[PDB]
Amino acid sequence: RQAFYLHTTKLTRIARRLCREILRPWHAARHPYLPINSAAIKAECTARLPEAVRKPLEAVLRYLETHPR
Amino acid sequence: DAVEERVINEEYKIWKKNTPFLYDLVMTHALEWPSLTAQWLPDVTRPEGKDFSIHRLVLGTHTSDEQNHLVIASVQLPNDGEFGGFGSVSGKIEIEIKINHEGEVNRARYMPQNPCIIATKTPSSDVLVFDYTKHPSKPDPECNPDLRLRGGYGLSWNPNLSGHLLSASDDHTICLWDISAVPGKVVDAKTIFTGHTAVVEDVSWHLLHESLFGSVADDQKLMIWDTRSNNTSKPSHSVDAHTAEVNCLSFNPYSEFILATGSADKTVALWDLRNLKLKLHSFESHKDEIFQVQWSPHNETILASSGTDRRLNVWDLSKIGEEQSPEDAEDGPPELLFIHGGHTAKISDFSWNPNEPWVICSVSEDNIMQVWQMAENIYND
Repeated sequence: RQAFYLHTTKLTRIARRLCREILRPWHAARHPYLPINSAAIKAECTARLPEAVRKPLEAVLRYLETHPR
Repeated sequence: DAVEERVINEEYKIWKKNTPFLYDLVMTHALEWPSLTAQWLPDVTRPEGKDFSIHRLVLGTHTSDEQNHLVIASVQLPNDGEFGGFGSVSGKIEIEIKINHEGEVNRARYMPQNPCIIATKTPSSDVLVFDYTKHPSKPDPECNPDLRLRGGYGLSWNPNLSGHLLSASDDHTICLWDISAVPGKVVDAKTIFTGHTAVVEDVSWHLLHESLFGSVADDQKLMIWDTRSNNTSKPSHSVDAHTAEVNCLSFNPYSEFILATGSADKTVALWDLRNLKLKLHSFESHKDEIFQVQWSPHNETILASSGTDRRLNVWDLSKIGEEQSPEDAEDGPPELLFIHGGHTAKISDFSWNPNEPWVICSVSEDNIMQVWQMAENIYND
């Protein structure tokens, strides 16, 4: 088909964090076949240049039995 | 269909352009033949004065006419003002060892105690064992297995008790071999467990308990077995797990009680060994059958799954029952963390990288292998 490489640069890494509202990683993670606005975050990241705990498995099993099927 | 394949090819281009925003690592590589198996070997070499490290895989081939091979391939994973760091993979993914295999490799797994030893499932009842140090890395253009073990895709080495191997036989039974201290090339079964009524699909040892092992089959059941019990015709427990054929299972590495099972009813079911009557959770979202499911080695609340659909979903069960917006409800449930749309065909198998967190290798029926890591900002906040 077409082999390729991707090591994401550290400018793109924090560009996602700075432009969280435009990117929407929570939305984009489950929508791989929606084209992301690649122009908008690149404009806002350059324009706005100058500037987690997981909760254990004991808690989620306790939640699952507390809120059952 | 000529229309559908065109719609797949466009969606691959959409995905490919999104990869800097959805991933930190993507490494596509077209194999000569499509692999039905994939597993990371536990070792990692850190070469002197470089910005990468050599991890290794255990791949196979699925071919009718040409000679099949047990493959081992190296992979270069990087160590720790321009956008989109695209390059070109060349000399990063390469084949180290090729060994001749009799028939197609439906599954291949390394022995936890001695990673040099690899068992391989066949379409027939038997399981062939190979030691890749014993064989030459350059095969001539004749299979030569170290042990043949007579008796679905199920295969599992026991992490405790070296040399104990399980597999799903062709006659609705689960074989059990003991290859430690063989006096003789051929080996026969120690035990044959006859519980299931239909074709057994997958079988897995329990991680902390030498005697415990689970199994799944086309008869819609999850059977938790005990090798110490004399009655081989009936298991310790038996659940009606799903509404269709159950194709896979996997125990949680951070909890002795928890496990997951995938099935042809488009759902991964979460279970607890302390109560097999209650089903803890049913992960709904997948658009076709589930054939594989794996827990993350690093994170207890993370598991991934794949199957007949070209997408591989990653589940974060720490987000179960979180307050979403109504826009996020359309996307899916909150426990669904990430969807991987890199493949354009049925994902046969995948495997989490044991050394580097969040790196997964997946293979598919369109000849391609993808080593990838999802974006840092998705899993961390």
